[PDB]
Amino acid sequence: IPLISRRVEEALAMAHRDPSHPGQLLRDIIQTIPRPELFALSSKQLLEMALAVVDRRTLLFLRADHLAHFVSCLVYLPRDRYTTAVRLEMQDILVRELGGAGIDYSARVSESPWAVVHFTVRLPVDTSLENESRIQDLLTEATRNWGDRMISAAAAASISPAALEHYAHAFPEDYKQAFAPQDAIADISLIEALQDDSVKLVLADTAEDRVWKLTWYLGGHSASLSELLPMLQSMGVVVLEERPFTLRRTDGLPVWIYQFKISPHPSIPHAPDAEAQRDTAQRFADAVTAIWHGRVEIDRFNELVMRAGLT
Amino acid sequence: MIRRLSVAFLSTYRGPAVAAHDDLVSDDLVAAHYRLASMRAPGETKAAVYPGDAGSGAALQIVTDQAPMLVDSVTVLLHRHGIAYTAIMNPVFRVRRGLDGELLDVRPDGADECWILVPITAAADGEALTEATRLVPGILAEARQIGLDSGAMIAALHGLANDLATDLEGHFPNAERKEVAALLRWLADGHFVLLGYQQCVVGDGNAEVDPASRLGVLRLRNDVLPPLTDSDDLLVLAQATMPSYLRYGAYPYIVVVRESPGASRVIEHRFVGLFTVAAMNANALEIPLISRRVEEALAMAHRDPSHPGQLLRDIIQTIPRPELFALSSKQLLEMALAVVDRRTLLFLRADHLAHFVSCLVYLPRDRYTTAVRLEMQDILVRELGGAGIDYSARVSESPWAVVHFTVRLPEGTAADSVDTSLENESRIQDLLTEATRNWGDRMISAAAAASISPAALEHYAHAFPEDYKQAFAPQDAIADISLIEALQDDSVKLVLADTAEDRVWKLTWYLGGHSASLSELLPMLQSMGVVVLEERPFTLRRTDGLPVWIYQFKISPHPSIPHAPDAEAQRDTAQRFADAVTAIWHGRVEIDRFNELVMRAGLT
Repeated sequence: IPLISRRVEEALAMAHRDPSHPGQLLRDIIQTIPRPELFALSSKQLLEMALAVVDRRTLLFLRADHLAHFVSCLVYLPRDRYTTAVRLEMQDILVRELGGAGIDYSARVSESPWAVVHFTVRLPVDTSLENESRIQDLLTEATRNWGDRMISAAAAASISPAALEHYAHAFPEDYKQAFAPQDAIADISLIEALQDDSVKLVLADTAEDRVWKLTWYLGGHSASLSELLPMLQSMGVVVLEERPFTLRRTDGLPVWIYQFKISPHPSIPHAPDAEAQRDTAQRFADAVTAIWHGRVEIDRFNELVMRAGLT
Repeated sequence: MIRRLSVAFLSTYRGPAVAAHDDLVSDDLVAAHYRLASMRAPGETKAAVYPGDAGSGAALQIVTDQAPMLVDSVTVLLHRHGIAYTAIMNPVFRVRRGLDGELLDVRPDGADECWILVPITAAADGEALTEATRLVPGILAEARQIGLDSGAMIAALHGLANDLATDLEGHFPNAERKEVAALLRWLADGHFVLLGYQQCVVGDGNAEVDPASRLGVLRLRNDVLPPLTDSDDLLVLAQATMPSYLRYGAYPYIVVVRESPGASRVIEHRFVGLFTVAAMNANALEIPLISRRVEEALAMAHRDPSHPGQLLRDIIQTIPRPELFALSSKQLLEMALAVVDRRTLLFLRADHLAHFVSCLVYLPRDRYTTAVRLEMQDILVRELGGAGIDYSARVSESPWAVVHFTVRLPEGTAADSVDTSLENESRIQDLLTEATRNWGDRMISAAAAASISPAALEHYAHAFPEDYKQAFAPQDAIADISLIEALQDDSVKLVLADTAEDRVWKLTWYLGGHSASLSELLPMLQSMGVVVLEERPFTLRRTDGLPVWIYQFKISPHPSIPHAPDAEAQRDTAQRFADAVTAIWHGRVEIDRFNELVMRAGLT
């Protein structure tokens, strides 16, 4: 294109001027940039995109077309972080937060640190820098692994950086895929809280009715499925399912976790208030801890804890 | 006195920003490098590690002659030695010194000296730091020698080019003399940079380096390189064994031109250097020799009526630039048809030297990850026995991603122990096909040999939950889907096998229609005298929408339970067990340790 080659080499001059900035790098960076908008830009408005390189988070730019049937969207993010997946969620988060009726992209990746994609959103225009930065983070987290999001959540925690770094890779991959980055904070706190051959139990109510989630932390030694449930069965609650995990602590201590989806026997009374459920759960934890430690015997007498509200 | 120097350092501080400007640069660091430059030498490159005081972290300081690109080579030494640097500052100073080495004045009459300081974060290994401090002077001297011999190498190039364009001496036996010369002048036009230059005389298969013609880095490197020209080749591209610490990226490329001034005397002009960026993306037509073999093979292209011109033309334009010289249009035909035949395509070519294997891979865009880069790096280093691998990442809107891998070979290896045969070429090429494979696609591929219905295949392709994907293998999917399809309402099927260890067994329990709690199934299994060690659950939706549950059991029998004298005995015991447990689930017996007799006396 005649005019295009012109401003191209125009900015190419400034490009090869700064010793860092490499020619064909940003050249690639450019060739993607779709064709319609190519005319409104002056090489000055090129260098603007050029000197936008002279700067681990996502950067997003928006500009309502003069027509307002397209939103020219442009995203910035580490190279090692892009996947076609992230392309999609950003496409979704772009089509959604912008209300698109169609979206296109031009993929642009080099040795450059940040990947570059121009999205054009088709409209059937809140381009304020207010709304601009908000969605910009919806891509920040879209790029986030689960380990980095974990660590970021514990950034607000007061835990030791050394422990944070060990548990960053100490957490096994099944835990990564069967949890959320936010659950990592609570889990690591409870893990750090353990002793040798200790036991801690935390009971909460799952998303449905008369179904409860019970997390069992074993501090030091694994235990079979075959001995722990007769303990729990002696509490009149029907245990529905369990999911196990194992890991190594900040001190190298192997700790086991058992997640329990359970439901009580229908004859077991409900909770009149969240206060009653809290007391019942606390007494249960004391009683089950005593059962694990051998302080009582296993029979349905223990069920009275669940029926009469006894310790 | 101290303040003037700290000013010019910050005036060039660039990001690897300008905040905490006095925190990075203290007058203590100024003291240190003035203490270093207190007694220098001409041409000297004085390096010194200031370990850091109470405030600033570790920081290095250099004093040397203003030579080209000292800063670039500095940062390359950094990253190639894993040295985390927070800043970087290159105030060069007009200095006039005495005749015994002492600085007399330092201003921004006399001589230009670059004074460098870089603050290293605290997180730095002492030994890598010391290693780089040692490396500094020699590579800054390489830089200086090139900055001196720059015009010289420029003119050596211009002169050999004029020779090739006007080879009346018969010194260059080849028709492409004029194209070779045009390509040399094209590289000279900001398309290649010259590190060193050395002529070499060829005879008896040995190349002896002519030392007077040496310019640039090869003046300080005793690196005679072997004969790089066969008889016919007027021009050959090799890759240097040595890291030019002078810029990031691929190891230098050695251009070689073959001259013949007598009937018993060959002289190899060798220019070592590297490829500029604007060059490395120039349209493949603008290169003289390249356009030649391009249209050469284009002829054969438009000859076969099927094969379309610009199709394969596109197919080509991607193909990266370094390897473009070893291929002849004959080897172009193969490259084009190799690419014309959702699969992985891999190309190999033993370098003339055989210290590098130029490897090139093709695969869907949506499929690449740094992960897959690694496994392919591993599968490339392994199956090729590499001692070092590099890659250049190349991705666009184009469907297939492109990466050139250069595999570094342990010096002392020949152009023969390089099994670059197209036999071994396609085998590893698939080690990448599967490397790219998801687990769903690998599953489906495994069932491609199965006789199951395509509709069921498509439903179970996404019906399988993600925990199943991550806790299984693509091959186990075939057996699992067959057994799932085999279920009925509220049915039960049990399959018993032996795990990888001793006296530990794996039992898979398929529940066909309704989930069951952990609390009722084990007293069944406990009544079989085997100790149940662990269970792992899963749920999913069938091809007909029927929810089916699976329970994996890692179990072990009571020690009193007898072993199996043969695989036949274990098979019978497992079959009887399955019948008995099926009966237990269906309520056909009662739960007590009498059932244990099945495991002890071999009873039904």
